[PDB]
Amino acid sequence: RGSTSEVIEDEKQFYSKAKTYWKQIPPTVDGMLGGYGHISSIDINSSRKFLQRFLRKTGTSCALDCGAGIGRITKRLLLPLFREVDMVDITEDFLVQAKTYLGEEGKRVRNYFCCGLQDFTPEPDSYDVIWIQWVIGHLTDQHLAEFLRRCKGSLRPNGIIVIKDNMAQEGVILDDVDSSVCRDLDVVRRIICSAGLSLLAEERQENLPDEIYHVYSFALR
Amino acid sequence: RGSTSEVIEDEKQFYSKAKTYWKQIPPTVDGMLGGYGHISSIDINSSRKFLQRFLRKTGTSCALDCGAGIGRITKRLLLPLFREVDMVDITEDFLVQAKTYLGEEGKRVRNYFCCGLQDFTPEPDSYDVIWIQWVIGHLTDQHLAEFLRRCKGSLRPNGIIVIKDNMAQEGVILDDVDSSVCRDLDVVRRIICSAGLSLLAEERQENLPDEIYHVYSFALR
Ligand SMILES: Nc1ncnc2c1ncn2[C@@H]1O[C@H](CSCC[C@H](N)C(=O)O)[C@@H](O)[C@H]1O
Ligand SMILES: Nc1ncnc2c1ncn2[C@@H]1O[C@H](CSCC[C@H](N)C(=O)O)[C@@H](O)[C@H]1O
Repeated sequence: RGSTSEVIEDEKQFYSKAKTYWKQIPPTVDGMLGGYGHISSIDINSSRKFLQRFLRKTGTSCALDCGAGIGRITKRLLLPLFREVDMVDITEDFLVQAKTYLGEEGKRVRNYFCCGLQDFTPEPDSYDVIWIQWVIGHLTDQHLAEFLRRCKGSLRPNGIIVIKDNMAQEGVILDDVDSSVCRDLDVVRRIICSAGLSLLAEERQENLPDEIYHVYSFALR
Repeated sequence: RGSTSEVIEDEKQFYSKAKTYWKQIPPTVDGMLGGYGHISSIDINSSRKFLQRFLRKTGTSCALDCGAGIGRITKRLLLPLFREVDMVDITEDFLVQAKTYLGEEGKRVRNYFCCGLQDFTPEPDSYDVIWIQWVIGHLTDQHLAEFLRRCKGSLRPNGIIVIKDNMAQEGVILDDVDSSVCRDLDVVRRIICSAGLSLLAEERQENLPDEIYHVYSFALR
């Protein structure tokens, strides 16, 4: 199976089941990472090193955290590097928790957008960095392509989009646990290319548990 | 006479004669406006003010210019305000000219649809604004109602349809020059309500030559 259209039986249910799954997840780092909270530091440090290359130039004024959850990434990666951050997530309870989780530094979160990425239009020329981590599997192929194009139109000069996510060994696979798909590297690269985005960097995440999907970062604009 | 069914003798001929009329019209603003090219600025400027009331919320991703001709409206009203525009018109030569007329900004016209509105089905979830100007008189009452129902089905959330057109003092009047009708305000309102639309705003156009039909704008959803 090479596309979401093949594997998703009913698009409305694909989205509503995902919302229902996330509604019952603890609003904690462990919850955000599916019981793998302990990998957060290795993930964040690797993400920082990847992002720092572009800030040696990409601007430091504003970032957008997509599928931000309670703000694991906003706390440790984005807020230390960007003067302001916007967060978008489908799960209201996570964004409410974010306000506590993020503490004093979280007062620099400008907008908390409670919204599906498939329904979200980032404002034109607004963001230096748009971070999209462990959420692309929650969108259809068409919605992903379209969102990426809207993201591109939301970038400031020299701004970048970063996708960081699990890659499948082959094809497109439905996870009926959380109502998401996982796609292989070639599938993801094709969707990016078809969105008219340039691939500025690609990097496999190392030092990771073996029984979980491989993780790639892609910087785009 | 209170309906097109009481004035149009042969429906096929009503459509074919209009197509023939438009085929021999020069592809210019003066041709679009039947010799009143000079009213274009007062018209466009009034349309902009009318529409901006909804943009200040109706989205700005995409518009549909119905009976667009060479793109008089697409050029001055829609392309500046909307990220993409689709054009639909029965007259192939006008849409060809449009590619020249629109120039550089015209590169952001997504689709050129050569089709009668009576045969056109805008696809679900496509448009923030559907603009229908100086063309409703080319459709029968039933095709008009059905088209407007189709349009409603294609609107994005908060999206609107705008009709801007000549209104007759009374009844339904046939123009056997261009093979169109003009309908009074009551007739037009009846057709709107029957299409399951709500009236959002109505505005009479000011500063027009006294010898031409009154013009009204209706915003609908
Ligand atoms: N369609 C959708 N649009 C926006 N957010 C979604 C979504 N589907 C799932 N989500 C959110 O995606 C997140 C995935 S868990 C990952 C959280 C965060 N990116 C991190 O790495 O820490 C959850 O917060 C869930 O609520
Ligand atoms: N049935 C029909 N479906 C779609 N377009 C039609 C049509 N009958 C006539 N037209 C088109 O309607 C237009 C009317 S002239 C007005 C053009 C444009 N709305 C403007 O205001 O500048 C012409 O371009 C003509 O080709």
